[PDB]
Amino acid sequence: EKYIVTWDMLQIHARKLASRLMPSEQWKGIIAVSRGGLVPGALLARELGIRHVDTVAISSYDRELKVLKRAEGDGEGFIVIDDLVDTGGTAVAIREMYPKAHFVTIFAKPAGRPLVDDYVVDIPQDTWIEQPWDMGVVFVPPIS
Amino acid sequence: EKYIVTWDMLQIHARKLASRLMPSEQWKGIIAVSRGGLVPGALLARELGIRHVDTVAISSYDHDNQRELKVLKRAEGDGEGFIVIDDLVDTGGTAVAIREMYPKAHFVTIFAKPAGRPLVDDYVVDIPQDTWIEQPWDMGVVFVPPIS
Amino acid sequence: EKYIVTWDMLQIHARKLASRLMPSEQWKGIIAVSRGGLVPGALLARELGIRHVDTVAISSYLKVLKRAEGDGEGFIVIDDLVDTGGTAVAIREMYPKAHFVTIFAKPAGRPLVDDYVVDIPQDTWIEQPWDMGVVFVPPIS
Amino acid sequence: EKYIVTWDMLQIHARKLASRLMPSEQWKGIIAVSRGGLVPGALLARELGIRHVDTVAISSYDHDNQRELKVLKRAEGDGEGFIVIDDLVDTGGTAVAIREMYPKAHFVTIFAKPAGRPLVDDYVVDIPQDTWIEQPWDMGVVFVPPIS
Ligand SMILES: Nc1nc2c(ncn2[C@@H]2O[C@H](COP(=O)(O)O)[C@@H](O)[C@H]2O)c(=O)[nH]1
Ligand SMILES: Nc1nc2c(ncn2[C@@H]2O[C@H](COP(=O)(O)O)[C@@H](O)[C@H]2O)c(=O)[nH]1
Repeated sequence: EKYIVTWDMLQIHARKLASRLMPSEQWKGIIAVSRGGLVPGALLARELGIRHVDTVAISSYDRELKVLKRAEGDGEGFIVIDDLVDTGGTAVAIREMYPKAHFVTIFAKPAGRPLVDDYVVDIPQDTWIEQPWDMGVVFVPPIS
Repeated sequence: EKYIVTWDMLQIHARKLASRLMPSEQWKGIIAVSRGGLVPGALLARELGIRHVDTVAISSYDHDNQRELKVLKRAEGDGEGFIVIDDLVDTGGTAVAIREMYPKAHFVTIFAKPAGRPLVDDYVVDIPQDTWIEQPWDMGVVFVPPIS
Repeated sequence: EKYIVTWDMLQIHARKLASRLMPSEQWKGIIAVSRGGLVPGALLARELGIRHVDTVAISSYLKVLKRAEGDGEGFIVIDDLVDTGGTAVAIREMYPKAHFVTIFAKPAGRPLVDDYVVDIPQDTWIEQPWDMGVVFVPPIS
Repeated sequence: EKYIVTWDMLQIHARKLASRLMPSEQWKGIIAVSRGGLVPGALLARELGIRHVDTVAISSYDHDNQRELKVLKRAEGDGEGFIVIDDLVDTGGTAVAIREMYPKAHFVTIFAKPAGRPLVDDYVVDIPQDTWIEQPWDMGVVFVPPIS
């Protein structure tokens, strides 16, 4: 099955997570995991009024990890966000990089659920989540 | 507890309901329940290629514990070969009335709460009795202040 | 060359048109032209608080599949757009006393309507929201 | 003058800019300006298939007739082989500072007003100086009371 996520729905979930991150004073910045957490991170930054938004770029070599770009620090007083958590192969690396960081996501599948500190929506392990940035509004033929 | 429904999601449900209503040659037209069934009806008409769309206007003023139903405009026939569609069915008050006017019609809705679930021939999404549904036509994209 | 109209935008135009139809009390009902004017007519009916909504289905074969009764006194005949106006002429005859309005309007059909909201070139194709959907689009790379 | 920008429209504009940036192989990475350039920069990274996305956060502050700038965080290099992006350019003041930080960087934005149009290497939509561009992230879909 394919789970369709629209910009509107994503923004609704992002605001729900943003409320659980109150007060805003308890945070110094947001570390968005490229590229999935870029949009979700931008939404939290706005809702919380956080101007310090850094990123972490990680690539896969095949399974090895290749930290393209790394945000400084140990993650203390920061929020690390990615769009979803499927298994935790990427989250595990993010965890050890920023042990003191508050790792959050929007969607979370059963296998990766225990790796995150907080998430908004539960998605079945066998469901593909189609994010709004991978879609667009185009002509769709009539069924009849 | 509110269930937000955007235009994009409504259209997805409408297209899922249209696929069940195939073929389209078995329908003579569509009767939309004004005003809630107008958009869903317009969507089905497009997907099915049906140009014959009509309406049935029903005014419902609630007085304490009793409803004052009033059919303003009425489509004709027994509903035979037609598709009567509304947006949702809460208690079934409007549904029972419609079913009475068009007994031979295939009554369908996009959403359906438990109370009215047994009163429709087909629907797409299940909704809890205590949950209110915010339709797209009652909403709009506007400025929303930051949480912080 | 195409003109993409998203539901959000179509709704904004419908509201701008609704404010021009104020007061709501000066109307008896709305006659939506099937199928293009169904969604726009539904939006006006929501804003103006009009529960009396009817339809009129013409046909290209001219052919009046179904029609509302009367000359349109106190009613509003609505459609989504007016390209040439060949369909607007037929509506003018069926409902003479009706206030004909549309969302979009091209040069050739502008004089045929009483009011509209957006101006579209004669060469531009208006891709309506009901003919579209949110689907996966491959990366440009 | 209020200019409304929905999520869909922003994505349409972003893809148009992405097509002009081809081939993607000529870029080493994208530097997004917090916070306005974050969403557009994330959209280009998707279309161009670029995983290297960094940022530069500059906090502005106004004191009557003078602006106080503060770099909260900054990317490395002169911006060589990089695409620095922001959502829009109002007076170009913010852009002039970035042009000084990243001289060899390809600076682009989605929208552009007259006062800052010459400061950007490339943009998509032209917006009047007296028009307020309401962005998607600052909006939401909520209940809107009827006109009557
Ligand atoms: N927008 C909206 N209208 C509702 C909802 N529940 C009931 N209604 C209104 O009440 C009618 C259903 O009432 P019923 O006849 O099923 O008791 C609907 O046609 C609709 O006009 C809801 O959750 N959302
Ligand atoms: N949402 C929104 N922000 C604006 C608008 N005009 C200016 N801004 C804010 O001010 C900055 C541009 O200021 P500049 O330095 O170009 O005068 C933008 O990056 C943005 O943060 C507008 O029309 N809409």
